[PDB]
Amino acid sequence: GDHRRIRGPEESQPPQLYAADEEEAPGTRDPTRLRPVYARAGLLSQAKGSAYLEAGGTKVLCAVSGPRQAAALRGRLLCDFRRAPFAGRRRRAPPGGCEERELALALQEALEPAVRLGRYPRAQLEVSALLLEDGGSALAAALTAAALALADAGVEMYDLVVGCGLSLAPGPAPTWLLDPTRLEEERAAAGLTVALMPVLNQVAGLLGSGEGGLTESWAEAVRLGLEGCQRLYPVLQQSLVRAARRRGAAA
Amino acid sequence: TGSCAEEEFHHYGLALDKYTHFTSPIRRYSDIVVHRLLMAAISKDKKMEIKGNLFSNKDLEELCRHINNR
Amino acid sequence: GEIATILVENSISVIPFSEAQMCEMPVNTPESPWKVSPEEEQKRKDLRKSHLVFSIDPKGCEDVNDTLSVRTLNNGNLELGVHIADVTHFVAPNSYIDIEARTRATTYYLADRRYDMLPSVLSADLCSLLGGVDRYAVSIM
Amino acid sequence: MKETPLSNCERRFLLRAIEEKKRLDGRQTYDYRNIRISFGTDYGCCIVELGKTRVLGQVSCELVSPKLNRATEGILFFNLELSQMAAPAFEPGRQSDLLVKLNRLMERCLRNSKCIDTESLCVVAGEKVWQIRVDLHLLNHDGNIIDAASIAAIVALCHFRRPDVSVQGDEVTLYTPEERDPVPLSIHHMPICVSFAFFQQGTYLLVDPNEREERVMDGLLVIAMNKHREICTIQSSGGIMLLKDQVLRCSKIAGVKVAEITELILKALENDQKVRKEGGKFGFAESIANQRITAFKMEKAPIDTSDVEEKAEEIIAEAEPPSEVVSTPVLWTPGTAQIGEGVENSWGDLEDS
Amino acid sequence: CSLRHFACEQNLLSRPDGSASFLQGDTSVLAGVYGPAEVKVSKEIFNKATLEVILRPKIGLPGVAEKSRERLIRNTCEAVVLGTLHPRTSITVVLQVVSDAGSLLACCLNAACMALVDAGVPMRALFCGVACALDSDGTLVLDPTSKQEKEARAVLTFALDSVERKLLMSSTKGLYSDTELQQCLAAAQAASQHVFRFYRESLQRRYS
Repeated sequence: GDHRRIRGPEESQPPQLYAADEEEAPGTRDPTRLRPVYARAGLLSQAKGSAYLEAGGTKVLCAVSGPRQAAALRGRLLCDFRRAPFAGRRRRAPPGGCEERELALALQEALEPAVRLGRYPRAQLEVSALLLEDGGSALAAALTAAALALADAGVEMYDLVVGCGLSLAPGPAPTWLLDPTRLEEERAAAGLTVALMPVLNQVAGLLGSGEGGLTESWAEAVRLGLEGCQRLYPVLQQSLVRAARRRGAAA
Repeated sequence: TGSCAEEEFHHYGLALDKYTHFTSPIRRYSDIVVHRLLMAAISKDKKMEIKGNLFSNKDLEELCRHINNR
Repeated sequence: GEIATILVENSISVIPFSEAQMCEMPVNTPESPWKVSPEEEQKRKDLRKSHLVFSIDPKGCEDVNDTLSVRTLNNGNLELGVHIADVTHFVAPNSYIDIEARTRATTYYLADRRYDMLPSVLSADLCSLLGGVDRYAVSIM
Repeated sequence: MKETPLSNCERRFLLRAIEEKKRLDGRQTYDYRNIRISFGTDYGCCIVELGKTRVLGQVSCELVSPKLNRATEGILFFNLELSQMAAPAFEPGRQSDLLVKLNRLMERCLRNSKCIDTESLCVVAGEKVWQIRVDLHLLNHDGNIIDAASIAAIVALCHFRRPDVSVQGDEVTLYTPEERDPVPLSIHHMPICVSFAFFQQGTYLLVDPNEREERVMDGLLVIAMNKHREICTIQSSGGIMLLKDQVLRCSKIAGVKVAEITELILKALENDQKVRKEGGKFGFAESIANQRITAFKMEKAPIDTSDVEEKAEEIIAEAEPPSEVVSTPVLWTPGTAQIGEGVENSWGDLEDS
Repeated sequence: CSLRHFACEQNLLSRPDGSASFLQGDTSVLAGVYGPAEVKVSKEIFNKATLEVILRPKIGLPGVAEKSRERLIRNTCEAVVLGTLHPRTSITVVLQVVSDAGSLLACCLNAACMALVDAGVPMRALFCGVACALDSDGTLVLDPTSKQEKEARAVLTFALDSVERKLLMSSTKGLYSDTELQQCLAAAQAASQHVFRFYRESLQRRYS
């Protein structure tokens, strides 16, 4: 198979497809709540900038490398999304996946409207994000963490990027929910993730697909996503303050 | 042998009551059996033991059917 | 082609043996041929001087089985004895020659040639009563 | 790195030669550089030397399940390879437009001629059948890689000997060279490649060219044709523009040459079998020239293994024993424990808040 | 314990700068070296050269194992070659496995050493290859065969200097205690004294 890795069995069917325990029932909740979030910046020592974001069942680690050699008059912004194989219900092929490339492009087309590349001619910035565990909305964590890492790496930006996520209930009276989990995401019909700049009040990225076809529900999904991105800001406000207070006092 | 009754031991066509070969250990297979057994016999009437087993009932009957086929 | 058909059909093998099935051979080399180790001369009971052994045998008998001998003793009566070759010393139990013999149950004869059940020199010099060389045997008496 | 460039004096001299119908190494137009074969010890392994080129051939088989459809045949891999040591230019991934034409020539010749009998390589159908796998390597490049590669593949396939099996009823069994004798293969014919080079727009040709003569030529014509009189592939290539009498002349030439080469190959395989059957010594070792300055041989040697016990004993005895400061593990809360100099507080809390 | 039949041939191929085939018994390895030449700008180093080692098997394609055994060979030749005399250049070592019969790494090290010596590369000291394989009881066997390698409970390979017989490279298979590690190291130190004599006699014959 692969001549650069250790070869095992050619085929391997996971026991979930043989799992005789029937799918359980998620439950119910209040759709006006947010999972408590703990954020830490400046984690890695060998990285120019890093941040670790954890909320409920989500664990994502992002690191930012400094400018390197090689629209110039402007610098590029390379991105790379990759999730740990021991994440989710099943295993994943190490070489890659189309979903990862889709999330990488959804990251690149969302973090460029924030940094000002007109200050790094002929240079480039590289951002790497890793998902240790998938326990809910993922693209709402690869944006917050990769934006905290950039601000902590001493690059000049217009503002931060704060993300959120939503999902649609499958009942006869569907209602959008805030911060869904895997028990509330695999039983859903549609999902939406927004990227709002809290001060400039400008939407950076939008993505959504599903079974909701009336152009009056998506207005609410968008504006409650904006309210979520306006409610996640203070925690990220005190995280970079603590990061700089600790980093500066070490000199 | 004692897998069957005495009456089924005779050699009627030759008027004997028991008849086998022993004059050919080379071109046959029952004769090497007979060699091992005859030498076990000349070797056993001294009150000692012949280490290494010899045969069993089922083994001998499958061998004799094999030899009939061949 | 016809002989080959008769072989294949009637379930008879025409494959000479392999290295490890051959190599476990009695070394009848010119620089050291076979000759009886004297403790076995003790343990056995020679008759190559005091009694006569010969054999009639069919035309072409490159490999003798049958032998006998009848003489008279110091009284006058006629001692009878039949002497059959004792080939048990070159087929050890659970060997390769022994499994081989267990498979090729009976030496097959078609009317040009023979087909040795054994390899083709173990008996076709070393077991056949020819010449007047020494030869292990079994003499009933 | 790259290969040395070609001057403008050698080109003039080679073309003056070719015009004059005399070659560098003395051999006339319709000649080969003489050949020299050498056999390994385990079956299906040979080293052919055409002039100063070397190719290593090695056949090997294996038992697999036969895909879906073609339930009563076997598969036949091939893999040419160019070793970085063959010549300066060869680079593991920077000569990708010669490998393709070479693998193709080799595969079309060997696999479309139907000389190997892939009919009788089954055990069951729908179940395990033998999957052979040829392998060639180029060791030293001096021109005409494909004639040597073809002769190498031929000899390697005509010297192999499979394992062998017993099948009766519905039951398998696998033997070994001591339990049962390895078995040969079935080879219908002997397809042998020939190459021709054309010089100054088809006016002259030269059989079996070497590497300088390969850089002063327009294009190449290959004609692969097994014994008797039966052509099996042709592939014009290079920079050539051909007539119609010339293809026929070339076909005649290739006929003659393949006749002679098959003569040689048969004689060499026969001699090798005679040697293997007499009972003498064979192998790569007993092929090294002894009449030559650059060879040396040494039989076995006990060196003196009389002292190692004493030295090891004194060494073990003469060094400091493990020390005895043992460390303690600390328990914070089930799940995490720390060993080392430790941390002052139990854990951080409200450090900055 | 006794090393088996040894043979070697030099200057086989005409295209490389130096060639050396070293076969010890039945196994054999062929090697060639190109002298100090130009190097890609993205890989060159000042005040030093760059060593490149690639290994090719006979059946299949190289994988993780062949590169893991390529690092050892490159880091062993790096400690005896005076690269500082040739900066901004490249030295490459290529190894081809022709036949395998057991103790292949030692024969590869000897092939590399004889190819470097033939190629005329400044060297600080020669190096050797000795493989030990102790059986299921403790009976040491030197230069084993794959028949004994299959049965043996531990196989060890060492690379030894040619000045004070120190230890350069060590790759071990199987589990053992330190006492027989010491006794097989001493056996290797005793064995290299004959290989270096084979080296000297071969080069003395070459310049006859």
